[PDB]
This record gives sequence, C-alpha cells and structure tokens, in this order.
Amino acid sequence: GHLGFLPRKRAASIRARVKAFPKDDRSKPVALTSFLGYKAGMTTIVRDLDRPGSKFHKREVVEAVTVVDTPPVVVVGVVGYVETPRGLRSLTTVWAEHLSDEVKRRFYKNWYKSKKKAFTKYSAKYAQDGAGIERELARIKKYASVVRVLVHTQIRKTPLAQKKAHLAEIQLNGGSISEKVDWAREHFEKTVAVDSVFEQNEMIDAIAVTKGHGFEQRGYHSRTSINHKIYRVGKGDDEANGATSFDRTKKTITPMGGFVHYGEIKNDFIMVKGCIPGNRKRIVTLRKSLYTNTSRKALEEVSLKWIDTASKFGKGRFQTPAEKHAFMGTLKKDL
Amino acid sequence: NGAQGTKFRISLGLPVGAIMNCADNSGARNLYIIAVKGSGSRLNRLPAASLGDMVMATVKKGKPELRKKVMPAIVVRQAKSWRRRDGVFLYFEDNAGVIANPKGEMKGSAITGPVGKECADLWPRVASNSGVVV
Amino acid sequence: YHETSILDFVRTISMLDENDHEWKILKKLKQTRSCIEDLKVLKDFKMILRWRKIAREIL
Amino acid sequence: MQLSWKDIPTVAPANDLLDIVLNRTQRKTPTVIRPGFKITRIRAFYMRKVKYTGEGFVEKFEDILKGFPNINDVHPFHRDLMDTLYEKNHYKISLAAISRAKSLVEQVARDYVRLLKFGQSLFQCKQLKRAALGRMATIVKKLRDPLAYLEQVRQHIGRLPSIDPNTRTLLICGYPNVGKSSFLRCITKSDVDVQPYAFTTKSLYVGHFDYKYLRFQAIDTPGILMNNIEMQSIYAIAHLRSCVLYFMDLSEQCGFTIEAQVKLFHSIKPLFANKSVMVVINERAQLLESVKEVPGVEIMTSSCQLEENVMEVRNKACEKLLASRTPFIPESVKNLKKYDPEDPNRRKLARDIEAENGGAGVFNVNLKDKYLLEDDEWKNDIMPEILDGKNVYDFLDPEIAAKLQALEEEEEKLENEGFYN
Amino acid sequence: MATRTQFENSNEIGVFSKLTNTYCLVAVGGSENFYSAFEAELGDAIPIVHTTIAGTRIIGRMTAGNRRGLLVPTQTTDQELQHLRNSLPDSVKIQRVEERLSALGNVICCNDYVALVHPDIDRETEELISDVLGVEVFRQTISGNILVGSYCSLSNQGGLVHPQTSVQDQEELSSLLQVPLVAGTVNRGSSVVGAGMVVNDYLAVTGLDTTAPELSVIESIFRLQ
Amino acid sequence: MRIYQCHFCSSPCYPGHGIMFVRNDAKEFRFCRSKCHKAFKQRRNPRKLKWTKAFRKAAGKELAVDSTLTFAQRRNVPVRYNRELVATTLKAMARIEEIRQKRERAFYKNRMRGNK
RNA sequence: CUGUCCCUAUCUA
RNA sequence: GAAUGUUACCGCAAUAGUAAUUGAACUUAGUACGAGAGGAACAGUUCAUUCGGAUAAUUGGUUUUUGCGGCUGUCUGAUCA
Repeated sequence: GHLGFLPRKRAASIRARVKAFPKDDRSKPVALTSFLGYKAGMTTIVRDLDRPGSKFHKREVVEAVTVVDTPPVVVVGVVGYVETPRGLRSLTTVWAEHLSDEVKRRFYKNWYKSKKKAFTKYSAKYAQDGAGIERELARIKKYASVVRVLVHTQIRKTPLAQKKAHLAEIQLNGGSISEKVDWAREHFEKTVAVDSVFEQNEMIDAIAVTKGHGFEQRGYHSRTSINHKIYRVGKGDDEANGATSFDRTKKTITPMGGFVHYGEIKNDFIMVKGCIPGNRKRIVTLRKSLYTNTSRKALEEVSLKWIDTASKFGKGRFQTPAEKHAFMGTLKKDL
Repeated sequence: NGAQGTKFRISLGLPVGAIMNCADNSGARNLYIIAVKGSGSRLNRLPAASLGDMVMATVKKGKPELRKKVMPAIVVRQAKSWRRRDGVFLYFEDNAGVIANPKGEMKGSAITGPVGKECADLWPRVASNSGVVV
Repeated sequence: YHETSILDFVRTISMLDENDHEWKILKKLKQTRSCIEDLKVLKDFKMILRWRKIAREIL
Repeated sequence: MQLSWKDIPTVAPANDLLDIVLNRTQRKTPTVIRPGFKITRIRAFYMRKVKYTGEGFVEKFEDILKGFPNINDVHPFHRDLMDTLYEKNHYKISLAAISRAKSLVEQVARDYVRLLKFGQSLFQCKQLKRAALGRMATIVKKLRDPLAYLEQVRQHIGRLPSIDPNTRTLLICGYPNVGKSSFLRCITKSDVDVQPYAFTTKSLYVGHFDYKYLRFQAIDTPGILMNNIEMQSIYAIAHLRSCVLYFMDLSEQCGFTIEAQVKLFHSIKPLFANKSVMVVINERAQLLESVKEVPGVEIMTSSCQLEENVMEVRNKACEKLLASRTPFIPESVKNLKKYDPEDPNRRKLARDIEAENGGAGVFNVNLKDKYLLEDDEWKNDIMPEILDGKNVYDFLDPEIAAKLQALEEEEEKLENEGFYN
Repeated sequence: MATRTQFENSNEIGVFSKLTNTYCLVAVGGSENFYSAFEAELGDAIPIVHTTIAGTRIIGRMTAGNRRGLLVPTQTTDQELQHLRNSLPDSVKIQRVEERLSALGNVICCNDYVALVHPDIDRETEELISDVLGVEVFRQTISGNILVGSYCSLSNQGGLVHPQTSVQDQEELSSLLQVPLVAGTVNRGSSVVGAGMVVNDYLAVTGLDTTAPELSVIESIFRLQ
Repeated sequence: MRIYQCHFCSSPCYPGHGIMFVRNDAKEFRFCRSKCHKAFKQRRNPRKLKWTKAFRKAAGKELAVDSTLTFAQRRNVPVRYNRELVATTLKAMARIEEIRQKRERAFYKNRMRGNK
C-alpha cells in the first residue's frame, strides 16, 4: 500500500484544482502557468531516439502517447491574492462584463428553467464611467502579492455533449503583479493559443481524477503524474496534423471512424508520451514540471517519424479511408 | 563478465524448474533450470529468466559426462511473446539455451537454430558462435 | 533445418526442378506446385498422398 | 594462497578478540528475561547465548588457523624463507596454542550446555553462564602473547614479495656494499639507491623485465660475507631455479680485497655450482683466472655506477637461463601521416570534438556531413520513406522516367480503344 | 604494425566492427573512443562509417564482405542500407542477401581473392557472393569447425586459423588459398580468432589482452614485417 | 519503419500492430491481427479462405498481375538518394496509384459486365 | 497433463 | 446529513498521513596505485530489482456482442428460417 495517498476517498470534484504552482520568476515576461483540456483516447507513436549513451541510440522506438483536446482558452476575469498570516487571501475579483453562455450555464443547475439573469446587474454597472473597475484594478495592483487569472474551456467548441464550461484559476509566473494585471486587462474576453503556453519537447505534469471503480471505494481520486514530455502540438485548422516530416501523408490524427467513446479532433491538441490520470472525456489540467527538471531526456528533442491514426475501434490495417479503398478496391456497393 | 550492457526487462516465461533444448553441439540434449542469477527475490515469486539472461542449469539429458553437473547457461530462445523495441511482438519456436562458463565462452563449437537478437547483442561470444541470428 | 526434395516423394509418408522429364510429365496432370513445398505451413497431406499415388500408378 | 598472504584476517589481541566476541554475544542475542518466565524458557535462552558465544569463538579461531599458512605444509622455498624470518618451531607452537584454545573453548561450551539444562533456578543458570564466560575469557586471556605474535607476523607477511621460483629468473648475488642494487635499478622498475652503507636491503627485492617476449624478473639479495638477513639469501640461492650473478668490487669500495672476495666465492661455490653461475666485477686481474676455473661462470668486467654493461648483461642472463593475386594497399594509407599523440597539431579525432562539446553522455555523434552525396546542399537527409501507406524504398530507383512514360503510353493506347466507359 | 585496443571494456574487437582494405564499419555508442582509435589508425585514408545492423552492435558478425563489395543480412532495415550506400563509395557494391544463415560474418569468411562459406549455404547465395565480391568460393570446415568466419580470419597477406586446426587441415587450407597459414590464438588464448581481432592487407587490430608473443605471431603470419 | 505484408492475409502491417513468429528457417511470419495468427496456428491453408488476398488472386476475383505492380519490386540495391530522384519517385508513385485504381475498376467492370 | 502455483484476470445463474 | 438570510461559483490552509528503494553500463579506466599480479574514485550520462499511482496506444487473457459461420440430435407435414 501507500499511506501517503490516503485517504483513498472520493475526489472533491471532477476538476482537480491545482494545489501548487511552479516558481514565480517576477522578472520574466507574463505567461500562463497551466492550461485546461480533455483527454481524447490514446495512440501509438514510433520515433527515432537521439540519446547518447543508450544502446538504442540512433534507433527507432515504439511508444504510446495520449491525445488531449485543448480548445483555445478564453479569459473572463482575474483574481488578486494578498499575503496574510493565515495564508493567501482573495481580496476581490473582476469580470469582463461579457460571459459566454457556457459559463453562464455553469452558474445555474437548472438552466432551462432559469431566467438567465447571470450578470445583468454587474454588467449594467460596468458600463458606467469607470470608477468601479479601475478601483478594483488599483486595489489589486497595490495590495495583492500574487495574481491568478480565471479562464474557462470552450465546451461549445468541443465534440462533447456536456455543453458546460469549467472555471479554473491559473497563476501568472512572469512580470511584476502590476504587469500581470496590465497584461490580463488586454486579454479580457480574448483567447490564448495552446502553443503559447507549451512547445514541442517541453515536459509537463498532468493532474486529473482517475477512472472510478465503485465499491471494492476505488478510483475517482485525484492523482498527479510528472515528467511527461510533449511530442507535438497541433491546431484544429492545421490539416494533416498527423503528417510527420517523414510520413507527410495528408491525414488528421483522428482515428478512422472517430475516437472510442469520444468525438473527432477539430481543435488544438497536445500530444505527450505516456498515459495521463483519468479517462476519455475527463477534464485535465496541465502544469509544467513544477520546477527546472530539464534533464537530458527532457532536453533532447523528439523528431516524430510516424503517427498512428488507424481505426481504434476493434482493429485496423489502414490509416485513412483512401488506403482501405485502394487496398480493397471497388466493391459491389460502389457500383 | 560476458555482459555488454544493462538488462532490458523483456517478458519472463522461464521460471525455475523449466526445461529447454540445448541449442549447441556440446552433446547436451536439454537443460534444467534450478535458479535465475541476477533476479529479484519477490514474495513467493519463482525466479523467471528470459532471452539473454544468464542462469544456472543442470544437464538432465545427454551424455553421462554432463549429467548431474551444474554450469551457467544462457537463454537463446524463450517462445513467449515479448515486446521488442522495433514495434512488433515476436516469439520463438520453442524454449532453448546454451551452456557456457561464467566468462561467456561457449562449450560448443557452434550454436544451432535461431538466436535472439537481444542475447546476441548482450553476449558477444554467443553471437560469435551463432550462425542464424533471428 | 530439414530440407528434402519433394520431387522424390514418389519413391517414399514419413515426411508428412522442371528440368527432369518425370516432373514435367507429373506437372501435366490436372493436380499441382501451389502449396506442395509448404508442408510445414499446410489436412492437405491427403492431396499430396493422392498425387503420390497417381504418380506411382503412372510410373 | 602461495604468492603473498595479504588476505589473512587481522588477529585481534586477546583483549580485542574477547571484547569483539562479547559485544557480538550481547548485541545479536536477546538479553531480557524475568524470574517469572518459564524455567525451560530461561534455560533455553541461557544455553543459546552460551552456544552463540562458543560458536563465535570457534569461528574466530578457525578463521585464524585457516588464513595462516602452515609453514611445514608450504613450498620448501617459502617454508625455509619463513623459517629464517620466524622460528619454525615457535610458529608451530603458536598455532598449536590457538588450536588448543579452540578445543578448550569447545569442550567448555559443551560441558556447560550439558550442565546448564539442569539448572533449578534462574540464579544457578546465571552463575553457570557467568562461569562459562569467565572460562572463555581466561582461555582467550592466556593467548595474549601468541595472539600478539600472530598479529605481528600477519602484518609483516603481507608485504613480503610474491616470488615465483618455478619461473625462469636471475638472482643478483655478491658481497654487500658493492652497489648490487644499482644493477637492479637500471634493469627493472625496482627502486633502491646505492646507499654506500652495506646492509641497506633488510629484505629481498624483486623486479620484472621482459626479453624476447618471455617473462623474466630479477631478485636482489643483501649479500654474503650467519644472520637472518644473510641466512635468508642462502635458501633463496639454493631452492630457487634462478641463475645467480656474483657481484665483485674492483676498487677500495667495501674495503674487502679481491682475494677475500674470490676466496668467499670459492667457499660458497659448492652451494650454487649447479645454478649456472655468472660473475660480474663491479696482478689484480690475474686472480680472475682462478675464478674462471669453474666452466659455467663468466667474468663481466663492469662498474654498476652507470649502464656501461647492464644492457648486455640483461640479454646474457636470459640467454644463459634459456641454455639451461597480390595484396592491395591504397596509396592514401601510405601517404597519410601517423597520428602523433603528443603533437598538439595532430589531427583532431572524435575524442577531441566530443570533449570540446561535452561529456560522453551528452554529445551525440552526427552521421550527417560525413556520408558522401551527389550534392552536399541537401546533406540533411529527411527521406520520408512512407507515402499513403506505401513503402517508398520499394519504388526508389533511377531511370523510372522511362517506365512512367511507357505506362503513360499504355494508358493512351488503352483509352483511345474505349477500355474505360 | 598491429594495434591493441578495447571497445567499451570488451575484447571482441571483430564482433563490434568490420575492417577491409577500402572501408571500415563500427558500432554506434556514446563512448566513441573506438571511433577515435580507428581515426588515429586510419583517419581520412579510408572512409569510416557508423552503421548498425537490425539495431545490433555486432555488425562485424552480421555483415561480411571485401573491398569490392559488402553484404548485409535480411534483417537490415532499408534506412541502414541507404545510410551505408551514402557513406560508402559507389566502387564498393552493396547487396542484401536473403539466406537462412543470417550471420554473414560468422558464416562467410571472405578476402579480396577467395572466400569460405558454410556448406549448408544455398547455391544462390554462393553465386551471389562470387559475383558481387568477385572472389572464388569453396565450401570447407576448418578441422570440423562449422563456423569458419568466427574461427578463421583471412586476408590477402595471410590467414589465422583456430588453434585446434589439424596440421592436415592447415595444409589443405593453405593449398586452397595459397597463402601461408599457421595455428595461433588471440585475446590471451581465446579460441575465437575471427571475433577478437580484425586484419586487412596493412592493418591489424586485436584485443588489449593479447599477449606480445601472440601479436608477434599475428604479424609474422600476415607478413606485416 | 516498414509496412510489412501479412504472411496469411497479405494486408499491410503497420508498426506495433499484429504479432510475429520466428521459424527455424530464419523466416518471420507477420500477422496483422490475432485472427490471422490463430488461423495460421490451426495450419489452415491461406489459399482456401474466401477472404484471403491470396485466394482472391488465385480465384481471379481481382487482377492477379499488372504492370503497375512491377514498380513495387523489392530492391536490395540501394541508391545515392538524389532529391530529384526522390521527387520523381513520389510523383510516379502517385500517378501509378491512380492508374492502379483505374485498372482495378476496369477489371471489376469487365468481371461484372454480363449480369443480364 | 493440468490455473495447485509463479499471478491472477474474465463469464454465466 | 439539518446548522449559521437563502442559492450557486471560485478559493486560502490549522490539521492527519506521506515514498520511493537499491543495484549496474559506459567515456573518466587500463588512469592513480603497483616490481609485477591485479586495479580506485569524484563530477556526467544511460539502464536496471522491489514497492506505489494510473492507461489500454500495440500484444496476451476473457464473451449471454450471441455478433457471425459450421457441426451431433429432434419439432414446425419439408426448404427459407
């Protein structure tokens, strides 16, 4: 067993809030420290191994990498945290005066019966001659010692049927807390690209709730996995995302017939080797190593050779419908 | 001695008490596994060998000279499916092994039958006496 | 490894070149070549036995 | 072993050995009991502790006996060498003392264990155990002198040379103070200065050298003029199969006259006559004719202050001991200069490039820019090798343009006939 | 004349590398001291190619060839073949061989004029070896030893047979090849002469453990000096 | 990387997928899925299964031999890897794939025409 | 020769 | 699971527990040491045994998919089923 993981009780919520954030270099440029996403099945990857010393140097190796759907994240507010003897305290919060229907639904448990008066009063007062928002911004700039940004996922841009977004706070690691809120102000109602927070070969640590198992209570507990390298970052509009520099085949990373228990990838996604806690359709948050863990394995780049995108349901001998048609040829139902 | 690298955790399917054909012209017919050197002692686990592993075995069949004696043996065939680094899973025709001194020098002048790539790359002397590598 | 000329199977059961005129004649029969040499890969032995019997009857 | 007994375990003195044994007994075994405990339980506990103490003593004594080599049961050369340094009878008596102590300890432990089981009370059992421990301590205590002697001889034997009489060898003999070790310095790796006083070398020195690829080594001796230092040389000369070289000083050095040296050599002749002797001279020279009366001895007139004849003597000693379609070579290889390791301007090997780049575990050899190509512009090979699930390597070939043109011609000849409709 | 080295604290010099009169092959590893030694002994005089065979570091045993051509087993990947072609001049032929005896280095002992092969090798492979390498091929076994390549080293200047070679077998081999042959040992009495060292018309590399008399015998039999 | 052809089914075998078997003859049997491996274990004849590509080729249900299939010859002689050669080979492969599709469609139409 | 076991996993009422 | 106006969202942390473990492959090493015999180590990298948390991307196992196809037997007068 492992007494450190006890109690093995149910998680507080599906969204496992991040307990700790990486170091805060107050001189670096403002940037986000975490990103949201949804697990989308898994796939096999074969690539060369540029790793001196290892016997498999200059050799191809088969590996399994998970695929997480990461639609562009949109910022809706910021949180200012002051330092107190009883720990960090949130003194105030602000909003963008405009909230997508997803977050508005997130604030209601019975949406269709609700009057949808989520933020009408606050928005009306926001449209005054200031003095209500600038006051809070100045208060945060003065007293707050650390600033966190509130964002939500674009569920309506996801093939899932949840139709509800999840609020999450992300710490800002870069410039002084005044520069932090100044940068946040320019990003209210804006969207942050997935490739801006992470890049290829970068190591990340995932945090999510694992698959539940019911009475044995087992599963459905929060877990953290560290030292996961990013193999490739793609975009929904970037056709042939599964086309490596070698494969160069105009095929998307989405498996033939769609993912198992999941839809199709038509948005930005992050590819990282190994598995991640949780299952498909589970919301996952991504952190970056919590520290300078830049080992040789992290430092070395991973030049992808081929990406598996065959039919994950059952088995598969072809990666695209064109290959199946060419190999099988014409059929009775074709003509 | 004999080894040329660090062990790779391939699938294990040859626990203690197993019998495998002696794939060499040393005259031995089969080798009986009594222990697996270098293995970990788990609770109630039977030490399990694999391709490229050095284990101690006794010649249960063959000429009387080799009978009743114990000498180190190197596994050349496992017959159990295992994951090679080159994607596809493979398994050999049947279990087989060779007898050699702890220094890796084979007792037989030449090995017969297919030889696992992992064992050949880990035991240079075995590859020297091998004629069919995979 | 075991390798034997199945062409000489006429003179043989324990097991289970077109230059020679005998094999050319035996090939003219409606039988046969597709999988005769694939013994290890092959109940098909019955067809091989029937072909051997036919060859013996012819010769 | 037989070469150098450096592996003998340290012989802890009586006080140290007893302390170690008692500490082991007190630590490993339990020591908590009560009068209310079962009588059989207390008896078993005390018996187990006594047996553990006895077993520890027996193990220590057995290890000491086994590690130490039995002088009588060793090679005669090594036997006599040890006898000269350590009196053989005294060493045997010391070993017998340890054996007797071990036997007494075993007998005491057995007798007390037999008696201990009958203890009717906790106090009686404790008294019996204390008596057994006192007996063991007294047996160990009496061994203080033999234990100290064993420790001293162990600490001295480890540094002894690993002489190999069976191997062909040469022995440097002669009078003391004749610079006999100077020849050793200039013929082997040994290091002993002239030290103009005679008895610099209180122990034999050995040095290795190779001639005609055959292994050889030289043994130095203090010299002869009835003492341990001189006595050990006699057995080395006799038992060893090595040839013996006699050193003589043809000068005022060492004070001994040439006549005295010649007379001494003749007097000791009956002992090394069969060793294929040689004489090196480090009216005066007329007496050398008498020395030459022995057919097997030469006269190497020399002076050990330099290498005037050491080079020739090295080969002479070894000789005396032994007496007892056409190929294709590319012009590039013949023209390329040899890689001079000491020259800083030598061609930089992969080792230098790796060192300039980093450690062996971080620098990766790049095969690009090394292999030849039609054009070096695209040296960064990025060969896809896959196209729509098809193996390009199965299609890569030159002059495929003609095949494609033929296929196009076939397509044209088939389309005009209306094959497809 | 000859050189004594060790690869990754190993004495099987010939197992991890192959040497010819016009090219050399070495394994891949972080510690390139083997490559550094090869460059010191040969440098830019002849190409030095890093190439693995089916991912194995025993390329010296998996592949066999001469100055006129090189042979690789079926298990060799197409990428490895392409790299070999790029790194090797067109004057040396490269031809993949499909045979049961994949251990070409252990099954085929070949020099620039004559080669020995395992008798069980099929006729097609023997013909391919004769054509591509342009050398005579004869089925033979050194004193009953089946693995001629591992237990025999051949070169235009001479050849070294395993110590247990019968005198009659030595004379027969010398007559077949016409070059002098003398029984000997390498790696301080190692019976695998063809694995512990490599030799060409002008260069010989042996294990560091090789004794000085063994080095002298190797030089004399090959007429280095 | 190599997209091997299954010994039994003749279908492509991408890396990782399928299983392999080693025979004493040094040949390797590649199976795209557990179905083919189990069928081979029972020693069933591939030429007697209605769904095996070998049976279809022998049965004549598909074009057994065509000019476009000669380009896929296993070439054991490597090439100097000229970029112009690479581009020409890629274009030729695409055109040959299109021509093979057209010829297969024509063959199917010829085999189908007549069902009056 | 067998899931007694290495080492447990799965289905049914 | 009521409770502190009600309802919902995002949060800090006093507190209780805690975890990783040991080995081996190579430059350094045939270097210091050493007559020889043998033969270190730091810094660096690469792997491994046991233990623990997860996943099914490939493979092994499992079928009231009963999903398909066949087989011994009988019934719907039989065949289709």
